[PDB]
Amino acid sequence: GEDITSKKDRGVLKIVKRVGNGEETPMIGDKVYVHYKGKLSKFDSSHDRNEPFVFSLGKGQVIKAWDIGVATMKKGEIAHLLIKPEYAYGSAGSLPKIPSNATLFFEIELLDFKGE
Ligand SMILES: COc1cc2cc(c1OC)OC[C@@H](CO)OC/C=C/[C@@H](C)[C@@H](C)OC(=O)[C@@H]1CCCCN1C(=O)[C@H]2C1CCCCC1
Repeated sequence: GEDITSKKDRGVLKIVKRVGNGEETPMIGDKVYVHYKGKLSKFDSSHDRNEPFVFSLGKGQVIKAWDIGVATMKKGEIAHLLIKPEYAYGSAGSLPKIPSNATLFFEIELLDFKGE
């Protein structure tokens, strides 16, 4: 897995499973639109809801890792992310869904990204 953290502490690791298109990667503030299958090393899936997940990148509206990783994706890319708790829900955790010092995995597909 590739370390994409700025401290280089291996807190978020990434493998590209399906390569995306174009050459623009999404800027801070972009409305970004994804599918995801995700879990702790309890599985949660957008395909469960029947509906894409959407947020504004870099506004800390998701855990610190997602803003980092989804920033390194490109349209159509599917990626695998592995996340130490300091870039996820910490030593506080986020009970009941997440315990203390929980490591997390997602499969993410970046569907599209537009402009904010
Ligand atoms: C801590 O509680 C949850 C965690 C997670 C999902 C979740 C949680 O309960 C609300 O509900 C499902 C989604 C779908 O609409 O709700 C919106 C998410 C809001 C954001 C702010 C937080 C909660 O999520 C995230 O930052 C990340 C990344 C985006 C996708 C969801 N993700 C999670 O951490 C998941 C968590 C749930 C169990 C398996 C591991 C991932």
